[PDB]
Amino acid sequence: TDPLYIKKICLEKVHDWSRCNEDDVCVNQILSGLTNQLFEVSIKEDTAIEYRITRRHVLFRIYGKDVDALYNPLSEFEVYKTMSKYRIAPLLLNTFDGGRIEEWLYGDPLSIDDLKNKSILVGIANVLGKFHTLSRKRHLPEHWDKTPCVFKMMDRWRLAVSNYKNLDKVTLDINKYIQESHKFLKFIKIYTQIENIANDIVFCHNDLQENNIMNTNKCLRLIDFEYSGYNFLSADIANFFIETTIDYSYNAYPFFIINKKNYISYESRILFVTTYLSKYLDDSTAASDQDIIDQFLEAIEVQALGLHLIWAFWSIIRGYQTKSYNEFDFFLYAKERLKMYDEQKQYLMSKNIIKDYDD
Ligand SMILES: Nc1ncnc2c1ncn2[C@@H]1O[C@H](COP(=O)(O)OP(=O)(O)O)[C@@H](O)[C@H]1O
Ligand SMILES: [Mg+2]
Ligand SMILES: [Mg+2]
Repeated sequence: TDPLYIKKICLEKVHDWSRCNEDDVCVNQILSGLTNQLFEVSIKEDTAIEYRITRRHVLFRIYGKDVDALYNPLSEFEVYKTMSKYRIAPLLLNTFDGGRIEEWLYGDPLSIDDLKNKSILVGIANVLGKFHTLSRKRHLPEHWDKTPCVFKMMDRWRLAVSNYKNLDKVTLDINKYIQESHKFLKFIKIYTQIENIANDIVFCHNDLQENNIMNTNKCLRLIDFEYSGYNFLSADIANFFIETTIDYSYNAYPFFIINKKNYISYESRILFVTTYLSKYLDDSTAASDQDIIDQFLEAIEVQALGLHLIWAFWSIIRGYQTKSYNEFDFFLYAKERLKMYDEQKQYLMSKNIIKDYDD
């Protein structure tokens, strides 16, 4: 929170910033969540060229809490260090007591409007396909839990919502969707055993939204790996497909807009899956069979069903963590995700896809 202390740390822990002093450093907090105290720390451009500083900016990350950030543990840093070493995440620069300093990526995150740009969608599928090949093209730490994160996130966040006194939701029954959570996990265990490319277990980002894809214009880069891990690759794409209908940049209550009509078109979904497999299969990309594509798209819609329950639980816990100092309406967002679960589940049953789901 102290700005002068941030300057004193960066002057000490960023190389050749020792030439500068506190009155050459600018500290600017950037919007994020509350598990983050992210700052844009820079050296004033006038001083930066006469001293000839080449690294003008850095990302200053202050770890928030430890069990009030009840989402990841300390495994976040070990995963981030791996992603940093393989030049996938922003380069780790240094660490300090309470947080770390990361390479500053110039540019802006993608907007909700950029997701309508077909060349942007193709560029995202290219990056995602190349990214999902990491587990098989390089050596990941052998002790990592290979349990798909769709199970871990569903379990560890459904248990947190379980212990909450009288939710008094809109349409009351939070335990209805707690029971629905068990039905999805029991179903998805059987479903993902069908030999489908979309059921491949790879290292996934697990939070693919537009505000986590940087448009450096040099390329498209991923950030915010706090939830990344092993998962069905179709869960990463389903998250991105869902996020084309959610606009977080609205600046009045409830600070987001759901436009379900803006869902990525069927043609764009085919183009995305076509471009994705062109880089994920890498070699014999000829598996752009239409039967294979209609199948990728099906498993994507199945994973989307559980994602709504996963992120509704996440929002409920985020609502109680923010309990009485609020702006974003996490509880309304949780309802919108639960409503998306009812609509997606009814759409899946209308096509007879989630058989033996027990409703
Ligand atoms: N290395 C970086 N360089 C530039 N901007 C960053 C960097 N890391 C994060 N940001 C900015 O911070 C915002 C949120 O950070 P993020 O890591 O996504 O935290 P969270 O999503 O948990 O709040 C992003 O919208 C992005 O603009
Ligand atoms: Mg983010
Ligand atoms: Mg995050």
